[PDB]
Amino acid sequence: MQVILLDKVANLGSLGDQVNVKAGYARNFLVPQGKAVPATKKNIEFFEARRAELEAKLAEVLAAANARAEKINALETVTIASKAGDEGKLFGSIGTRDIADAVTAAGVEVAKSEVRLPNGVLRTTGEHEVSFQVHSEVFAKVIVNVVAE
Amino acid sequence: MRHYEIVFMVHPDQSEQVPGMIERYTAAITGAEGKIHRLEDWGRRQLAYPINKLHKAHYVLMNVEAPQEVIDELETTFRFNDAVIRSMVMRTKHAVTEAS
Amino acid sequence: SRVCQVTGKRPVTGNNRSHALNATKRRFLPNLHSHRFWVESEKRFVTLRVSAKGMRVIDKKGIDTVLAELRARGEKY
Amino acid sequence: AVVKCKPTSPGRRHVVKVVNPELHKGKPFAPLLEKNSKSGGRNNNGRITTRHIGGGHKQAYRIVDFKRNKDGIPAVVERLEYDPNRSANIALVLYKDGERRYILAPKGLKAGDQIQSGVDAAIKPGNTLPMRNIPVGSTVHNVEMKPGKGGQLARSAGTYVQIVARDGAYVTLRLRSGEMRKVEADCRATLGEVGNAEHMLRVLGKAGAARWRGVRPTVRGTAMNPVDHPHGGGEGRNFGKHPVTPWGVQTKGKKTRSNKRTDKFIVRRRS
RNA sequence: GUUUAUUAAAAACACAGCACUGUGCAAACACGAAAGUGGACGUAUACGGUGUGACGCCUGCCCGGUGCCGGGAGGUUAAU
Repeated sequence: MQVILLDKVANLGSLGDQVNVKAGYARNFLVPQGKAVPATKKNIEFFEARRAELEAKLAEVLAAANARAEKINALETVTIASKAGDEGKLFGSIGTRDIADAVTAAGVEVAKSEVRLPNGVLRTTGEHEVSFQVHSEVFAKVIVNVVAE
Repeated sequence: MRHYEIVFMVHPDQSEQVPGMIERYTAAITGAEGKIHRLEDWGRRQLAYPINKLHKAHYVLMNVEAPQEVIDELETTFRFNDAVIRSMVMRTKHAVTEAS
Repeated sequence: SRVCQVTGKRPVTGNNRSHALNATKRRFLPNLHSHRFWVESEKRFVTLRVSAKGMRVIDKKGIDTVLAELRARGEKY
Repeated sequence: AVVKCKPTSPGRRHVVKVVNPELHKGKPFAPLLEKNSKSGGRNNNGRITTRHIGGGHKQAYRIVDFKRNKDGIPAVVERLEYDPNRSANIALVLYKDGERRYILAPKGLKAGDQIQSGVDAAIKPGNTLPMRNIPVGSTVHNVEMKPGKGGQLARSAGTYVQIVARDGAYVTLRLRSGEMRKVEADCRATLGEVGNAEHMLRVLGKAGAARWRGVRPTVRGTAMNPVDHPHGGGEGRNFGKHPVTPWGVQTKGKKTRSNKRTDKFIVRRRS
């Protein structure tokens, strides 16, 4: 494919490459997410002066703004005080919804889709490490303290 | 009421949660209108053979006078729990004292 | 029916000629697939049951040109 | 109990009736009944598809609550009713908030027992709860295939499923036929065995118990014609062929299980 | 009980019972180019097909050929 790239792909993308990829990767991942634009004799002219000169640094400062959005919450901890069972065995498993609402109500205003859970649905009541996908390289180290009630 | 000598083993990170279970069990004892006799926690020590691995389990003796309905409910709370592994209830034989 | 939206492909009839040249009428069916396209001119999802050759044509052309051809032919998108 | 009838006439000699004396003798709860129109084995095209059914006594559909969407609510079992579309009995249960619902009646259930539902349900039989608070090794029934489906497994009379393994978010179950299969741990199940376990002991006595139930007499392949069946023909009880279906598919041993979508869930096949 | 309406009412068909086989649900199978239905608003004490035909005594041998199932070591093997 002659598809020019826009985002910093961690495998082959380095902001302006013409690396040959398959059509299923470009049509289903790169185009609908805004990661890359198919270049056929006019998008090359669009990327030549209007995109690589101004909008690449705009994407870089939007990545810096995502880093600042990570740097909004300086505490980087969430104390969940939901209702629990008798001596452990928590009542309801907390998914990404309640964690996203607790971080959004006080701290980072990131959406639910960037929230990732390394240790499952967090059935064990205690200290847990939760990372956020605010950026493709820099990750979060949120310390969630599940407290039994 | 009959004297029932309860011995049960607990897993270690849930043996950190043993005194709350002791408070719940003595609340059931207070509901049984019986007096507790042996609050001697034997403690966390080494097992003799692999019983559902991560060794050195927690021994607790109870030795309380109780009726039959309360001990049936307290045995169903034993068998239906992942924390209580190997509980047992023994005879009366004029229930006993120190130097275990 | 099995009509491609972009290229207009439709099933035709042919012969299933064996080793003894036995003419048996059968039907040639196109490789139709219902794929969901992201449209940037409309910024939305468009579900189209198209052929894979039509998918290669859309891989060549722009999606706005394909939707303009569907608007010119009066097709629903 | 299981009462064998006396041979008062030719036909009552082999009648063995499964008489449950605890069933309610009366009309069921009317807002939980709807119509159940008979089909006779015919599709929308009007041709027969599932043969050898038709006729028999009428029946009305009972809306049996499968999902048990109420959570944290006590439930007092009002009475036991006989569902004609099932093999086991159903239970009319009066909830705490005043809503009467039909559920599947387990084995250890009488008039006056108290059950509940939710994740805070106990291990007493009759309670419906998901498969993440159940101790591994017990007996469950009314097993959902997907979270929120309602229940597909272990709902005939006497059928029970025993929990074998718990691998993370997967529950490996041994089914009634003996097929090890993995399901989702978020699916719900009702504890205990399904009641009316003597229902297999009825041997129906006569042809009439087959006729008024909906079981039509089956014609053998040897009695048929070569144009009607692949078997048949010959000048007097000639078989001379291999056992096949009437549509040319081999029977008496042929694996037709071919979907290739749920083969990951199946661990060990039926033996 | 049913059957060749209009030469055969029977030992024929069928029957509850018994055995084999398949099927873990969007099940098998069937109608339908397909959608969609029956099965079933049932789900392994259920359904479909096959063989036999209450009940008592029972059902002995053989995998050579054919049919079915399993295993892929090896030979052969089209389409690309």
